[PDB]
Amino acid sequence: RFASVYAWNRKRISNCVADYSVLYNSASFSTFKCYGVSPTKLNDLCFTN
Amino acid sequence: KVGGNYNYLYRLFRKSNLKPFERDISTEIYQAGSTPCNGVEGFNCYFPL
Repeated sequence: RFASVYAWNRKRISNCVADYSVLYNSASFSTFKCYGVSPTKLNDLCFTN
Repeated sequence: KVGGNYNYLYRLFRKSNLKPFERDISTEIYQAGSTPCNGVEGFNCYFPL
């Protein structure tokens, strides 16, 4: 079950190593916009939280 | 013009950056995922212009 958009869920992702290529290389997503960040270099960048 | 002067376009995606004074008018779909694009978008690919 996902959230109702009026009550949109939030989860903190932290203290971990990502691989956004697992997401972006998948064909099932119909839309994958990014703002201030590029979906490829997203996998080279790193974040506080 | 009202509704948009779609006479003008730019390349939104490319697999790699241009060399100085290079030009690329190709319409081949840009690839984001595992497979070749086979002439369609969303299937691992998106249109670059």
